Amino acid sequence: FSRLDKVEAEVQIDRLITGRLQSLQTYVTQQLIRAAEIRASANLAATKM
Amino acid sequence: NFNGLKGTGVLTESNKKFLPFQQFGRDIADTTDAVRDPQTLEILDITPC
Amino acid sequence: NFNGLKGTGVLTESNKKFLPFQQFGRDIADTTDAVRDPQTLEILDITPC
Amino acid sequence: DCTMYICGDSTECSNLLLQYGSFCTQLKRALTGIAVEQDKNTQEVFAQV
Amino acid sequence: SSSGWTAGAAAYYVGYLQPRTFLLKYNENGTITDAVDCALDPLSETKCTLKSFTVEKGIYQTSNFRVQPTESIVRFPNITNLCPFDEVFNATRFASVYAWNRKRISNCVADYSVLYNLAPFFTFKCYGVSPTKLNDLCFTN
Repeated sequence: FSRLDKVEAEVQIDRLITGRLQSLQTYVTQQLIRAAEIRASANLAATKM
Repeated sequence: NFNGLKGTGVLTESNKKFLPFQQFGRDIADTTDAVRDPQTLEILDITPC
Repeated sequence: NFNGLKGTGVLTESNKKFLPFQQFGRDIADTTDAVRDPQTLEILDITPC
Repeated sequence: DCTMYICGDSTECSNLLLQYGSFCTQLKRALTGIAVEQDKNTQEVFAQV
Repeated sequence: SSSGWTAGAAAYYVGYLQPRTFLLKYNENGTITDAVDCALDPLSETKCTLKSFTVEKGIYQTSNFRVQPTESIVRFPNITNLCPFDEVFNATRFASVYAWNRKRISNCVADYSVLYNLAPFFTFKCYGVSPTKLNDLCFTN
């Protein structure tokens, strides 16, 4: 914002804002996968108890 | 704003020693968080609010 | 192409009531579903084919 | 924090992220289900007395 | 009779407008029947972040609080010198294109505003830097 005109800085920043947002999706999806195995491993412990 | 390094945060008193050619302190995020005021030789730590 | 509102579908009589101000009806899906004919104040009923 | 991990300390970027839609609020909901789950697994394995 | 009039009582109220996010409840007839404002109360915030008017007992999460800046401070090198710009732009003689001369410009403050005012400038299009932002960014070399 201190180095580029606002007319096409949106084009530049969009190539940076979609990568970060898509990066955040990978972490969220990985969290769902991991929390599914822990949940399946919690109900294995619950039966043991 | 230090030499065009615009951002929002706080300025505290730091203890890390900078080499004479070093002015930008980075971190794991690989973004600047420790600079030196051009008027003096003091090193300032920058952390977000 | 009501007043530039391009769309496609079949139009029937609509029992829904429009206030004299209101022009376009919108659904939960956030799209137009009823239009007021400029020549006839009767309210149409847009629905896809 | 979707609005700050992506466009922290940038008002215009936060405005630019606003028009991207219901994407940030989806993750706050998605990770909440994971967060509340970890208060159920331990509440199920250990709270059988 | 043009001076002095006996008129009746009258009362009027005036308010200003702010940009806000409002949750409006359209009824079955489509007229406004209920409305809430997000930025009024925490209860209003949790009402409008769930897109509902009645909320059940429980914990909820809402917008992240952040500390607004109180002031602004700008620090630039304390040196105050005029960069050798005009002499370059007002040089009597220029070298040949194949014999271009490179000059060192540093240890000075460069003002591009004076260059902006020169009438016969033709080519001014800056790619990596916004042309209007050359008066507030520090140049290494």
